[PDB]
Amino acid sequence: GILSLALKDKPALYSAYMPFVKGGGIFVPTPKRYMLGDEVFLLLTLPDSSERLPVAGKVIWTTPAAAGIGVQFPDGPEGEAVRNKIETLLA
Repeated sequence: GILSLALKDKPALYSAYMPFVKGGGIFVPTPKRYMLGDEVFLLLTLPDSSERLPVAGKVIWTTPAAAGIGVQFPDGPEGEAVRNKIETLLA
């Protein structure tokens, strides 16, 4: 299914965001069984706007508990927009 994450404030976004992942990435809490390598339809709400950012991400890792997955943003212009919006907010 669609995966959603809403970040409440900048500290939360800072804790979630993984700038070291190529293309940018984010940790997303979920108990759902995503497998490594799967494509994931993520809807991200950032603290500064009601607007949901859709991203076709890739599962790059999983953690148990919260339980969740690391999601890598796509390398091209689709990914860079979400990456840029996050970086602007964290500046």
